[PDB]
Amino acid sequence: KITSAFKYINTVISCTIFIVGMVGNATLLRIIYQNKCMRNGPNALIASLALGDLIYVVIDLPINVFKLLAGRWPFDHNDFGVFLCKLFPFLQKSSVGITVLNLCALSVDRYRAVASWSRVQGIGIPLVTAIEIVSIWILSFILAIPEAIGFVMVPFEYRGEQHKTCMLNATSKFMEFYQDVKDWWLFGFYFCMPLVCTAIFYTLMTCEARRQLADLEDNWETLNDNLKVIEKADNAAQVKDALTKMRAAALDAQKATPPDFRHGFDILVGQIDDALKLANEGKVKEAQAAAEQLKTTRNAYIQKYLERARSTLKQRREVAKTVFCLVVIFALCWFPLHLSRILKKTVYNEMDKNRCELLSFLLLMDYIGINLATMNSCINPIALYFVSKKFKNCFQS
Amino acid sequence: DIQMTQSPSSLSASVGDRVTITCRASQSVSSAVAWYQQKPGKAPKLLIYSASSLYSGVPSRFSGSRSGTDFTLTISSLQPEDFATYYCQQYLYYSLVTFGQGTKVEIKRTVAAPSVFIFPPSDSQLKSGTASVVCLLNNFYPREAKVQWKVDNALQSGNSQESVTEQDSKDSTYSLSSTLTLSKADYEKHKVYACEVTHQGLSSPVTKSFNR
Amino acid sequence: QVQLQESGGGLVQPGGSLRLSCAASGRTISRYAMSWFRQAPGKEREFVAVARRSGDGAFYADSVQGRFTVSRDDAKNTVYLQMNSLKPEDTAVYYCAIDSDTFYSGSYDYWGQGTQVTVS
Amino acid sequence: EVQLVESGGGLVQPGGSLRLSCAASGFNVVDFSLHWVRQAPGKGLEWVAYISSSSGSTSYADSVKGRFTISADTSKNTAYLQMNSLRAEDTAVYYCARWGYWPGEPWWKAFDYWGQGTLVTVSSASTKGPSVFPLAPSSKSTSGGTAALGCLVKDYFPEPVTVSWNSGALTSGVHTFPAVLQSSGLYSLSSVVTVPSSSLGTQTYICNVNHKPSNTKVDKKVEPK
Ligand SMILES: CCCNS(=O)(=O)Nc1ncnc(OCCOc2ncc(Br)cn2)c1-c1ccc(Br)cc1
Repeated sequence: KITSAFKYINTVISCTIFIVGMVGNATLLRIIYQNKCMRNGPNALIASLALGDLIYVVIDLPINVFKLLAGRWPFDHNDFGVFLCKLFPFLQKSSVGITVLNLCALSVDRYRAVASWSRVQGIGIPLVTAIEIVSIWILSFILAIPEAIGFVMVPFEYRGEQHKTCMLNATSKFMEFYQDVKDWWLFGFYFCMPLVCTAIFYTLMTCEARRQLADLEDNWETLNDNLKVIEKADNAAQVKDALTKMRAAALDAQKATPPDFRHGFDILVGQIDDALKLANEGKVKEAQAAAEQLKTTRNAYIQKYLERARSTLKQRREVAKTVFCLVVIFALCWFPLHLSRILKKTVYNEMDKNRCELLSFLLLMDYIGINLATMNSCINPIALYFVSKKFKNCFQS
Repeated sequence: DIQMTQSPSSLSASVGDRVTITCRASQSVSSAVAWYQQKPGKAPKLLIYSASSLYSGVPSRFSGSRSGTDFTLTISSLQPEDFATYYCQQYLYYSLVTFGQGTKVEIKRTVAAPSVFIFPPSDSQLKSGTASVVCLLNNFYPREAKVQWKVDNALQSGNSQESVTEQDSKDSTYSLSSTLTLSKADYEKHKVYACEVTHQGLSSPVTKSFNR
Repeated sequence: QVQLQESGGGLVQPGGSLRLSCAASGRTISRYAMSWFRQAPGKEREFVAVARRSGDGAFYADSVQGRFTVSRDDAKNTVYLQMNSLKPEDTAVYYCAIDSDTFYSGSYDYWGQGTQVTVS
Repeated sequence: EVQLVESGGGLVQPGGSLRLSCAASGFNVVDFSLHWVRQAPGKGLEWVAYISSSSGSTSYADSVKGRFTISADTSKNTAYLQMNSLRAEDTAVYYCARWGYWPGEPWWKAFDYWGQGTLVTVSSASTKGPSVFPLAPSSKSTSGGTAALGCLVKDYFPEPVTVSWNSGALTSGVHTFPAVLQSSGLYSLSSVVTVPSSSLGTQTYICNVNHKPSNTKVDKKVEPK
């Protein structure tokens, strides 16, 4: 038999999650725009996530706590209480829609972050990102529409008194059959699409980032090795072959160079051409001197280009790590309740002899599974503080 | 040194189809390849740069693509002006320039068997000092055909010359001529002459014969 | 010593669709080209269709162009001939043949047994 | 306008000498490099030699090394190719071409403008007129159907030879095959017609043969044996 002790536990953890999730989101929203060197594409989406959670925690928690302390909804005997029976599902599901769609947009943006890595960007929030977040907000709000309608306050009798209880009651055929498929709708929209999309896009990113670096290493290594071969050559044929390989390498490396370094590659090709001409004329030593002339240009321009490129791609990845860590934490938090509801609907059998005690267990786990989902609303700040490695200094400052 | 290969030697395609020609490089040249078109009795003119780049004035149907050391030229619509020979060239450096063998594009038709005629040598020919026997194949598609000479039921190799004709614009067909040249003793001591023809449209080889 | 056999045939109403498959064993058939021949009384071994090496093309005579279609399957070493919108004059015995030259000279040495098709 | 012209072609004996000139209008030759390309009769395209007059850098092909020399003249804006000690396989059509310099797009522009081309042929045979011979059919040669007549021209050494039927009257169903090179060194050619009636009604069928370099006019009469 369920006791009131678990009710007190629920109300105290609700009061705690309120405090934990309020100030953290508030301070993240303060930071995202207070510091000048902070605003960019993904950070605006993170701020949208935080605001979507903040609305929920600032509106819905202080009615849930009372509903648990008492046994009735607020304002049952007043007409205005009718309004505060349809906002509750609307906000609570709009928040989740916003979060899921924002995570998917982050995954797509992070994949585009390395698909034309040569191309450089500017500063501030891009033009497309603002309309993207507006579209996400409006689409989530619109998709959340079929939950507020039909949620009616139904009368009931207790102790010889007529009171109200808020529930979904049939009104029309479409929402009647919607009352029978919405459970599958939630599991297929808020849990199936985002995980698959993020996993699929994550793998494509991992593939691209890998090849590029391999191509860069191949070009640099073939340059160095052919220079080493020419250093101690003996005949014109080998010098010509090695210089041909070096010219092909220089052209292929320049093709991948974004628009200072292009001037360096043009000078490199010019010196290679001079060496090739001297070799073709029929001399060896002059070719050796011309090849030796390449060392200064190699040690002045190309090394710095290789350094920067590697370092930049390191940074690009860190951002992907924070995004997909958020995705995995969301999936972990939201899995248990959906599994519990699906299993209760499907595998539960009325004819089972031991169906009571099992249910006595099952309800209990569900009575925490819901709570787990709620905790997600306040897990975003802390996870950002131990992962981003840049929000750490922002919070400390 | 840097050899470069074209796979399809000849294409038979009609108006309104797409064609794809692949050129393969031996070494690993960069995107430095170029495509050229040549029509009979004229100098080449070029279409595609850097393995994907259109020239100024060339129609936008021609497209090029690169993948490693494989290069592809694609045409989406075959206008009648696009029946010529095409070449792929690499231009990595001035003294390393290599050309492909060439791909010829021709019109498509329906298979037709050749008609075979023979002509014995003339009196003036046999009084001049040398004799020639000619036999002729007419109005066949496709081009591939074979002709065999037989004298006294004995096969002969050499002394046979073959001439072919381009596609006739009226009907898109061919003609072929085989001439066999002999001295006076060679034509006089032997008795029986014949020429036989084999084509993809023929059930069995067709032979035509004459004596003296 | 190459053994070749083809299936299909019988009585088919006008306008119907028929498929005939010719298969063989004994050589590497994927490097050759195969042709179809049609024989009817009063006609001496007309030609119908031919399928060349993969990546080259297929050719047809004037009497069967459009209605028919020849296809190649080098994995199973088979050729397929699909015919539709038939006419009463089609009624004949069909033979499969495999050439002998890689330059498509046109020498025919191995000939099949043929299948009988009647319509109308 | 940008234009290239070539000159210096003709007939030479084996081991002879020749000098070809390539002139350019519309641009200076010091801003470009000049290349020569060769196409053998009925073969592919082949590279021969190139020159750059900004730095005076020249190079040749392995099969033509030691016998060909290339030079440029910036005063007259021209390029010159001198050939000595030629052999049989040196008969072809020669083309001039331009190529840009490295630092920028013009290098990627490859060969832009081609010349017209010059035909160079080497041989060890004199000039002589041809002989015309008949090709008559038999009475059993497709009786009641279609017959074929022919005239055969042999042993001539121009490049072109003109053949006409009935002084340009009959044209339909006539095709003449390209000339082929005999073993000795002269040329042979044939012409055939496919008229369906061999009756004495309209059987003039005169083969008119014109050989301009030897200024030879020949009329050939055919007759069904
Ligand atoms: C009549 C009750 C509502 N109708 S219900 O019973 O069908 N569903 C639920 N009932 C109770 N608590 C729920 O979630 C609690 C946590 O909510 C939340 N939202 C945003 C953020 Br950030 C963090 N935590 C859901 C629920 C189910 C599916 C989805 Br998707 C969203 C919410």
